[PDB]
Amino acid sequence: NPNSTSKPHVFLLASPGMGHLIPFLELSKRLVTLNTLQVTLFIVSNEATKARSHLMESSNNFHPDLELVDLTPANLSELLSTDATVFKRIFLITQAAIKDLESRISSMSTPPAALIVDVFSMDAFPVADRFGIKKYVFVTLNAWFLALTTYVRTLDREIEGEYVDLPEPIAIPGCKPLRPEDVFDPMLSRSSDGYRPYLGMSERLTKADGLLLNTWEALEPVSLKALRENEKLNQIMTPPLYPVGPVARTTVQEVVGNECLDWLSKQPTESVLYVALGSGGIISYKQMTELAWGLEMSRQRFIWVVRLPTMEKDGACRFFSDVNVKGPLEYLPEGFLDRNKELGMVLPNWGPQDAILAHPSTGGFLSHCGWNSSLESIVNGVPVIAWPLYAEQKMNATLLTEELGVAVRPEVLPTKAVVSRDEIEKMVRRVIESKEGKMKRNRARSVQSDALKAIEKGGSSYNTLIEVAKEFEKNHK
Ligand SMILES: O=c1ccn([C@@H]2O[C@H](COP(=O)(O)OP(=O)(O)O)[C@@H](O)[C@H]2O)c(=O)[nH]1
Repeated sequence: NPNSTSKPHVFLLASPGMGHLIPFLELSKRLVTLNTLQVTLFIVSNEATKARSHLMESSNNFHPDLELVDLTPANLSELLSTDATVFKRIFLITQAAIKDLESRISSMSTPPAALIVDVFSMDAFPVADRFGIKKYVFVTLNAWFLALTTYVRTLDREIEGEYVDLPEPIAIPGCKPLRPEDVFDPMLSRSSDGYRPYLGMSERLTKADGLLLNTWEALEPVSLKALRENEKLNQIMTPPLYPVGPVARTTVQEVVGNECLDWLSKQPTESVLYVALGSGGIISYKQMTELAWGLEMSRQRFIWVVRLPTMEKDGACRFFSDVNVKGPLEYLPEGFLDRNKELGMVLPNWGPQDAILAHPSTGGFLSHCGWNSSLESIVNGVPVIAWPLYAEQKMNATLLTEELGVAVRPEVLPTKAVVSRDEIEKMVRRVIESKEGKMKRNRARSVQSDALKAIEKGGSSYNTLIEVAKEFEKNHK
């Protein structure tokens, strides 16, 4: 109908990584379901995978007014080959897409009403500025991370020497102090190639017209209050703050024909441990051997997502790929798959995590505590074995364990020492079979209740998302 009113158009931009794409897909669907917004999500990826194709295909059929556009640049072998951390390469790949984004915006009769980018994608800000587009960052991390990020440029001036050498916890104004061993990966060495980019991220976030945050009032009342009211922090991070979390898959729709899920439905309630170290997590061959034996020795049911072990060229994580279909199985102990066929299912590379964590037969989650995975454990009330590896996962693991009370963790960080099969067996038993595990599942359940309330009608995050969506609507005004 050419005489019908057109909805205002919101653009989103997600950088490489399942942990950026998945929450951006969920936010995009939440926005479009308000029935007042045209939504286009531009996706930048590191490579083609079956997992990404299925995610994209599902989403591009969700709603008429929701569109997905693949902006992955066509000549990535050079950028992926850069001798740099995955963290830094995410920036480099995203930068290689900005010109194409600007091309898309220029061809439009009317510019988008808003642009929402992730923390790796703020090189799109000049594009927004040229077209008069309000720019928002969807910070897909938690408030504690946002506080640290707000204040890290001050920390850079005030602390001499390495953060990891400091004697006591790092004060963050108004907030829980940060243990030196828990600092965000780029802070682990001030000579790392991600440390300066992180300082730049800190500065550029202050230039946003608004910040959407994947947390909720009931989860992080102290950190949100510090961000909002502590002069040391609200003097720096001036943009308006919108907690809209949990932005996470909270409806899983029935799957026909999935071998994993069909098997899971045959297991007893709360009996299966899901084991998956995100999309990017990798472990050494030696650690993989201990984990395999730990799971076998526990005699608990499990679903274990495995990848190729760490190689010489690997850093702290690995760009997600699914072309090594069978290779990861080659690094299990001889006969493992057949020896554990009654209780254990091993999946190379990718599993249906949303459906598994929502399944009533799942009893626990051995997680690397990436923030999306953490949220998926919370929205489903699943207790956690915390196994942080990279990014801000050590902070997340501490949040889950010390503040929420929903997690068990090894004595020593897995990045500092191999976790033995004996400790693993003990952790798995504690979470799945023991009375302590029932207590942490009940705690998780309690946390879940307030998380779901936040995004249901009338919840704090639901209303905050409405408020944000009205700013986009007024931008059109
Ligand atoms: O086998 C897997 C591994 C990961 N995921 C999903 O990929 C995302 C990983 O994001 P996260 O923030 O936990 O960590 P990342 O791997 O990006 O560091 C989550 O939404 C996972 O549910 C999945 O579906 N299947």
